Amino acid sequence: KLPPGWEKAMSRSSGRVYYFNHITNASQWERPSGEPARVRCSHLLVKHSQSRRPSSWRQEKITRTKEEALELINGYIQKIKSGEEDFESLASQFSDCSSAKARGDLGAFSRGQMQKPFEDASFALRTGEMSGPVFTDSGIHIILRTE
Ligand SMILES: OCc1cccc2c1OCCO2
Repeated sequence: KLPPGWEKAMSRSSGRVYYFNHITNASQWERPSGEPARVRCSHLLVKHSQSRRPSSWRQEKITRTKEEALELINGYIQKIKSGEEDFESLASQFSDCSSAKARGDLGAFSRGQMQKPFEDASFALRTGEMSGPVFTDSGIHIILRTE
């Protein structure tokens, strides 16, 4: 019926149907639209105390909990979706990945090079699409597929 990994859901607060993708954790009101050797993605990483390496250019010792990291991620997604902030701007300022210096761009990559949840979300995103919170051993990601 729907592209890879989409399902119908129902808003608890409005009662209006929406669509959820269980690979990217994206959610939207519209019915989803419509695989390549490679995709190009940017990301914004929020690390937490259980991250593989709980350290970053922003903080020598990352101590926030994983729940706290998810709330930060959720807040960034809200401002990106409202257009109050750009993905690139928030990634430059707040991504715990040193790709913050490149507005979060990771360049292009094939299957097998990234952590599997990141890879699966990246390849399930349509070009221009953004993920919801994506969990890996690094932390929690917002992923933007640029190519
Ligand atoms: O293009 C990606 C990139 C750009 C700049 C810095 C980076 C980085 O990847 C992770 C390591 O730090």
